[PDB]
Amino acid sequence: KVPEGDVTVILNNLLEGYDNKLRPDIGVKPTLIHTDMYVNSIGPVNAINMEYTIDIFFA
Amino acid sequence: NMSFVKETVDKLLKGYDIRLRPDFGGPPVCVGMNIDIASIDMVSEVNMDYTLTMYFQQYWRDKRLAYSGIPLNLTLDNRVADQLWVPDTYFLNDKK
Amino acid sequence: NMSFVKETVDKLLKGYDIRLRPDFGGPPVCVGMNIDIASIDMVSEVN
Ligand SMILES: *[C@@H]1O[C@H](CO)[C@@H](O[C@@H]2O[C@H](CO)[C@@H](O[C@@H]3O[C@H](CO)[C@@H](O)[C@H](O)[C@@H]3O)[C@H](O)[C@H]2NC(C)=O)[C@H](O)[C@H]1NC(C)=O
Repeated sequence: KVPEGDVTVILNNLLEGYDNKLRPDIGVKPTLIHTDMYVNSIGPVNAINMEYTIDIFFA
Repeated sequence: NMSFVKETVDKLLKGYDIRLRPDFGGPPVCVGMNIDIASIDMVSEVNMDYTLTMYFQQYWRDKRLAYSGIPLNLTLDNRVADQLWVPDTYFLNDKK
Repeated sequence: NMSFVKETVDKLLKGYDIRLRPDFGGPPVCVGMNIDIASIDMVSEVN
């Protein structure tokens, strides 16, 4: 579609001065996060240790 | 407001020596500790050990990390701990 | 020649964007797969 250079310059100009230490909307409003989960399998239930295993895709 | 936080944090972390404790050469730094026990799992007689999960919190004053002009407490990303001095606390009777 | 290969490799790796797949805007990249089974060393019915 567009040249690979276009996406490359977009990617390397995305970061610039970002400072991932700070959350989005810091000091303005709480950051709203929407959570999604897909349960691949609920593993064995270990009654002896009072625990159960679970495999998930968490988004 | 964002750029003010940018400048403040960059100023705070500029010229910071992690190798030196707060108030190096002065009186000792006071560290206030508290714990929140989440569970005690396996008190084993045969092994002579207890497993324990907990939230361990430490508080200490550091003049280098003092800022003004921002009226709110700053919660930074956890990886910033790599750029800061932290006390060398450890648990003496630990096995793992 | 040896040196021809030596700077040829550096020419290849230079200017390579790891972040983009081959044929980023083009058709999908076809990935063939082989498996050489060394051993199945355990089959637990318990777990
Ligand atoms: C930034 O963080 C600090 C530290 O947690 C916050 O200060 C603390 O705020 C609480 C709630 O306002 C104070 O608790 C109250 O204090 C009074 C007077 O001592 C006491 O009678 C109450 O029972 C209650 O404990 C707490 O004292 C205060 N910390 C100190 C050292 O004074 C501050 O509010 C936070 N600011 C923002 C904008 O998030």
